[PDB]
Amino acid sequence: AGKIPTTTMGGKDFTFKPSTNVSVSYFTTNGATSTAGTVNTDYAVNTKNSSGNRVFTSTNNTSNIWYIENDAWKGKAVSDSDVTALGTGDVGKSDFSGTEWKSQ
Amino acid sequence: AGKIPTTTMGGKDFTFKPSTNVSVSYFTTNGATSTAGTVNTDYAVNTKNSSGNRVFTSTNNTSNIWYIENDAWKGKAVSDSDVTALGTGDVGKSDFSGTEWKSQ
Amino acid sequence: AGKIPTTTMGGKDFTFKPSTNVSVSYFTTNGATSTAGTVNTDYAVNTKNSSGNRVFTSTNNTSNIWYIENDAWKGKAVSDSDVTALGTGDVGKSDFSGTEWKSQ
Amino acid sequence: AGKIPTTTMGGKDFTFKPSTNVSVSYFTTNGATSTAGTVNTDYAVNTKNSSGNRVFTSTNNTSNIWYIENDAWKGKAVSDSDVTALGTGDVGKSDFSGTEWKSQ
Amino acid sequence: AGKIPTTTMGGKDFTFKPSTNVSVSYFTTNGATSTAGTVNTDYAVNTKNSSGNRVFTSTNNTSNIWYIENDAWKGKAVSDSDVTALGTGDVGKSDFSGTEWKSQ
Amino acid sequence: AGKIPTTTMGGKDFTFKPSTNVSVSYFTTNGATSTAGTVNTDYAVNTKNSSGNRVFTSTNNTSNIWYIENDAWKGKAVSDSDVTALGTGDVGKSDFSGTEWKSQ
Amino acid sequence: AGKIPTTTMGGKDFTFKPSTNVSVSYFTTNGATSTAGTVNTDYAVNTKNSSGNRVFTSTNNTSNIWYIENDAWKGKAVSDSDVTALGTGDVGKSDFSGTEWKSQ
Amino acid sequence: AGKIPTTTMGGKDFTFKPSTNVSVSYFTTNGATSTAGTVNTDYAVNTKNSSGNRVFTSTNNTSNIWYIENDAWKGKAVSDSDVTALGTGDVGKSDFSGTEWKSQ
Amino acid sequence: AGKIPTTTMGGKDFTFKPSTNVSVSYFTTNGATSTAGTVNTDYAVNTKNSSGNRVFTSTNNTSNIWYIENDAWKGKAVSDSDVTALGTGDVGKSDFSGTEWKSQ
Amino acid sequence: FTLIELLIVVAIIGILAAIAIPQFSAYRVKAYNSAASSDLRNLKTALESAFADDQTYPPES
Amino acid sequence: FTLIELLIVVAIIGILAAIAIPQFSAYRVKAYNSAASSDLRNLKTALESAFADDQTYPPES
Amino acid sequence: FTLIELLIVVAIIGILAAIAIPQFSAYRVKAYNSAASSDLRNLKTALESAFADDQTYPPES
Repeated sequence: AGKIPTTTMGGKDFTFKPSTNVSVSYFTTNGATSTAGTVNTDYAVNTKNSSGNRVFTSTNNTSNIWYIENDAWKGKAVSDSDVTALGTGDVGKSDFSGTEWKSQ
Repeated sequence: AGKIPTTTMGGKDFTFKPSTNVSVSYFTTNGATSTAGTVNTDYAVNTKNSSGNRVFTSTNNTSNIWYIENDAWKGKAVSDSDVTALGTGDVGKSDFSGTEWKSQ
Repeated sequence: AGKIPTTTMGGKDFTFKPSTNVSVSYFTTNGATSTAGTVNTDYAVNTKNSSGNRVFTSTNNTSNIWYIENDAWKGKAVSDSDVTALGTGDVGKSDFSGTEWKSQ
Repeated sequence: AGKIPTTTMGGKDFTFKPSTNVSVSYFTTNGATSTAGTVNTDYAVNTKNSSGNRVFTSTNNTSNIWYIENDAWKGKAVSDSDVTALGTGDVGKSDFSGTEWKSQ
Repeated sequence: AGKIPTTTMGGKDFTFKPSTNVSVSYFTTNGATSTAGTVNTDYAVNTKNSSGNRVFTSTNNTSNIWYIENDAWKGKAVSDSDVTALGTGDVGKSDFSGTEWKSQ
Repeated sequence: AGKIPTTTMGGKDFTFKPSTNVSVSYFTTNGATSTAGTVNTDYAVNTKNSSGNRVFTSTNNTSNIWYIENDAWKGKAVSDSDVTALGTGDVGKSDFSGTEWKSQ
Repeated sequence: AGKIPTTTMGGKDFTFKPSTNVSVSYFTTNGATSTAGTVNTDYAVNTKNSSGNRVFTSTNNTSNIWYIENDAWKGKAVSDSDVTALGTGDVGKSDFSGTEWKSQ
Repeated sequence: AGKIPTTTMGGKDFTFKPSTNVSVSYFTTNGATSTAGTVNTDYAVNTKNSSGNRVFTSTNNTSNIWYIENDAWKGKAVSDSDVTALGTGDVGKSDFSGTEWKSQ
Repeated sequence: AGKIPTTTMGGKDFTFKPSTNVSVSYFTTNGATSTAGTVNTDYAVNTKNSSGNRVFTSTNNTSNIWYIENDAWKGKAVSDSDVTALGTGDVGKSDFSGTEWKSQ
Repeated sequence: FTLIELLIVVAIIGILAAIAIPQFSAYRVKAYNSAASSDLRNLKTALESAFADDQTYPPES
Repeated sequence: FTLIELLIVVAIIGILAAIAIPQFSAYRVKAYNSAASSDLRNLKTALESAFADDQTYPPES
Repeated sequence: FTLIELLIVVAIIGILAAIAIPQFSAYRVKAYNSAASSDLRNLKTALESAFADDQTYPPES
């Protein structure tokens, strides 16, 4: 669960590979379940360079790319718990109150 | 008054958020008045990056995006008076005489 | 003569303005003559970006948009003679023999 | 035989030209025979973009546009045999069993 | 029971097939009973795109096409109970009080 | 008074409902008076889409549908005074001098 | 065969020249054959600085730039056999098992 | 004529000043003529350190920086004739035969 | 006022410390005022080794590093008045007339 | 990638952001109009059907 | 090229990677809806054609 | 400038030269397809217009 999709539900390869040293984590409504009759209406997805102090994230029904920029973690991947990523659930999050920010 | 609409008159969310550092100002015939029986036939809308030397604008009954490009203001938002924005009124402006220009 | 129409014969504004840097030339059976009793059954119309190596054209009784793509002219507008535009006359041109082409 | 009609039996031009890079093949009961006394009650017609992985087809007594979408052929036109087009005959085909599909 | 008719009582094929991804449900006075001596004086019929937030419906003795537009269901077909369709019975419904609406 | 009839004098329902967003106004010799012994020999009737720049009208003893097409009103219904509708009286108007027109 | 293209099939110059001291080798489906009717759907291309210990390569249907970094060869060009380049054939290689790598 | 541009045709300052002891010479299609309606499609530009044995040059439609490296001149600037610079004309020079070189 | 910045307005440490024996003086539009809402568009900055006969300086909108090289002062720092430094104000100085020089 | 590459993109994004979006106002008001004239020409058949039942046009409302 | 050049690129790549990508969900659901209402208004003509052949609407299924 | 400065640039040029360029092949074949299906749905209106003139679909070629 929780990793970049290798294939879309129509059986076609997802035609995108990540950069040399970037961790990615991806979450959707119905997990890994390629049951040929489901519809994931949403996604929540995040990336960090293993060596970067920023984790970047977006969801289905949002404009912008939202970051956190905690100088603390610098050698982690988004699989680690202490990164404050957007896990399974909270997948739409059309709004953000006080946690992450990209606006002014 | 005068800011990007958060909701359309049918009660649905306006489904658009601006870029990381762009000021926006928006004007229409009947202001903020969500009276569930009015019809705004028109809009006038403008944007500038806080750090940019250009303010861009459009109105309902015009093609093109019209700019001014005054090198003077570089750290202003379109809320400021000294930006020569298209305020409330002059909301259609299907024609432009000698102030702003995008044509040749 | 020969420019984009600003108004249709019913007195209404032509509701279309060209892009920032595109030249347009337009020709019809009865020229500019807004005599309130004529019928232009046809048009021939062409466009080029001032900085583009392509002039594009269409006429009333044709599908497709027909180009020429001469690398020679790159800083001309369709007002210039050396562009091989579709002038007044030859306004229908439902067929093309060996001059311009968009088909395979 | 087998190509888009240039003229209808009443002697009038067929008033339709295909897109820039699309192959078309068309079949009817009585072929090319413009004998001024026949009646083609039916047609079967198909299109593919030369560069597309889809061939699309319809017949006289069917709703929908039926495709195949074989990723194999990508640089063919519908003149080629290995496209599984609807040739002469099978011109009505009001029903489809297991070959092509547009329904759910 | 409850699906689009494939044949009318005179034995002729119903000559209409639905769009690529639309669910349809159809109800009449005497069900599926092709007894060659009955008369269905009425019908009630509804459609929804599987992926749409609207179900549309009409009956025999009504003008207009009446919708509901519940944003909740988005991946259902009109076979599902939680769509508020017009089932068997209530087949004329020449009037509507407070449930569905297309008027102003 | 002045609205589309819901029932004819023989007690039967008027079997016609207007379109989704169209205003209608209807006038006859003896108003709403369903006295079971009167005869309305005439009617005058008009329609406009709430959002349209045209009001259309007809009367009993006229062919054609007569319009006005004033671009001014665009968000009115025919109940409004400033629409120049055919009110009570002038119900036949077999002829028109200089106000409304559908002829050449 | 096997070198950087000097011209594309539309007869236009390939508008790119390599760096001062870099070897390049390029392979495609139909070789050098400029037959004005073929379609190379793919390429495989590699580069090395004559003095570098790295050969870099990419193909049509892959993201990333894949290297090998063998310290052994340091004065070779990619024309040499003992460089483990991506020759003619294996031109897509959308996946890599255990030979070259750019991922983590 | 023939020196580094101090201003571009849009009236803005050229925002670049040369190094402490480097001569520069620059040539374009229409010379110094800031006529507010011309288009220089090309440039040819060269530099030498007053004390260096190398003159370096580039043109509009070329990759690489091309040198000559004549040990003879060591105290000249590119204004001098005996430097074999790229003067007015020969401004594109997309190709080089046997005079200057940066390739292998 | 007037010394090397220890912190940038985003609260991050300026990550640069001067050499063992060099005096530095730095000036900007809005002084020391870290008000979390201002924008210094410019700087003027100068350095001298305490024991050197040269003071070196640069500003925001200039290439080159401009010196004076007065043999007189040899044991001063740029805090001293008799060094002819670029103080507060004259902070852009995109041009220099006759005071300091690095060009030929 | 290179600063010059990031100078063509901004030179194209500026182009593809102004392509003369047309006024789609007249092309929609015509549909609203032709709904109302259709609706009237239909309404007339109901009136002149109802007359040939009752010898009278309907009462208003 | 120079470290400062590689500091503007990363300062622009960050800009051009966040340009407020809009929610293209409502603008597609409207198309799916207007396929179904079109399809129904067409289906009605088949029903009320078939009635005027047989004096009955069709049997279901 | 300094050898260490020329060691970060080469450490960044290597980064900004591999940013996972995506496969822009499926996103273009969809356009070529939707030209042909549009073209067919248009071609059908010409055929079924010409029938309602002549009581026949056109002869081929």
